[PDB]
Amino acid sequence: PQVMDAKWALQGNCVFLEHIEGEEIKFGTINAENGPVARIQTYATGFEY
Amino acid sequence: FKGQPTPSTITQITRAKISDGKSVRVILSEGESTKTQQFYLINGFFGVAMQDGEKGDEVTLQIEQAEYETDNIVTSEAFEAGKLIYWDNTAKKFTTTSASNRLVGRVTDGKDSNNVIWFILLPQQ
Amino acid sequence: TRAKISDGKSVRVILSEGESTKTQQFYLINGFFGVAMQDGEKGDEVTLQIEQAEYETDNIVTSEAFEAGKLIYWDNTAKKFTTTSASNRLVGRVTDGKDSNNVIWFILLPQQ
Repeated sequence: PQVMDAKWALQGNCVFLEHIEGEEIKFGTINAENGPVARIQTYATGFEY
Repeated sequence: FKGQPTPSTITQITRAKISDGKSVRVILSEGESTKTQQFYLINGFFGVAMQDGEKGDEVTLQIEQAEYETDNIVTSEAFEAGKLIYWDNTAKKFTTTSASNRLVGRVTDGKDSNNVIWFILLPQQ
Repeated sequence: TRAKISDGKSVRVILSEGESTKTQQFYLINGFFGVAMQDGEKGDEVTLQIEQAEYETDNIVTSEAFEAGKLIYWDNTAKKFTTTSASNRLVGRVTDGKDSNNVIWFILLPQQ
């Protein structure tokens, strides 16, 4: 295309905490990141004779 | 050729025609911005902008002297075929008034119901 | 969408009640001066040529020399070319001067 499209991808996040007997565990999180974009131009030269 | 063994003289063969002249690159001023396929008067050149210029960048204007279809006419006035078209740079619209506007074309198809004109672009005088 | 719809080499017009055009002749119709490609009648549609091309014609006033380079003005009243430079409309410039047959080669102009 005239201009590219950014890549996308999801990622989970979690940390292992100490667990003592019957406590409640704390959940993790999900987040997304996106890449950058690039574009392509045109060039040309010629001659007349 | 850098570091050539012998001092070879270079002779330039003259040339004049740099391009066909169908279009010209122009640099946007401060209070200007263009969208594609719309007429603008930028640095004295009136033509159809082929690229979406935003600010302080380079855009190409078509000055082909061909027949062009365009809205953006002062709808109050009536544009009969054959009347000279003028460009009102203050309002950014076409008009038949020759007070101080720039002469930019002549109408072929009269002002229809949709406020659409077919006109022949002029030589950028 | 594109603003350009045609190259502008030819333009259509509609003949009025006092106008009539025959093929391959010069006619000033609705502010356009060109060569009609059709034989037209009242209220009919014809196509003119505004091609900025070199054009041949003998439909001139034969009183003054059309030496090469002189501007050519079209007199709608007499329907002839001339170098008067009066209120008549400007239409071209001579490339080849008039010959014994009173034939002119001239370059059309952009209808300004």
